[PDB]
Amino acid sequence: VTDNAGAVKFPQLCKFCDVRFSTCDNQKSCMSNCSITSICEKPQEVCVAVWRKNDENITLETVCHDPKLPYHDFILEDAASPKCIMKEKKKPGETFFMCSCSSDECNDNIIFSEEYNTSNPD
Repeated sequence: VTDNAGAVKFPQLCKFCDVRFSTCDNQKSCMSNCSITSICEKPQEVCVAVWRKNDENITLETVCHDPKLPYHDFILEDAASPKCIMKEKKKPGETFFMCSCSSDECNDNIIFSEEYNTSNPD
């Protein structure tokens, strides 16, 4: 089975759970629990994911968006990356994590180590 409808006449596909609770605690390869695949409304739009711990609650929101528009008063530009490369973001009063990629199913698994901790730290 393939993830493409045919040659390449379809828009980008991605996970779209909207606001959902999550148990992603430490960084380094986390995971989302929704399994809902949705197609991006436009080819220019990418896959943006955000994990936020509010005191005693963790939540991950996932939705397609255009990398040319700012988000939360910030300019989005890590979407060109095929996989999550942005490493956590400091929100005043909150720990907001930034992450945007342009690959089909890219929000089901989040990457917070590039080489998946290949360094093998002790």
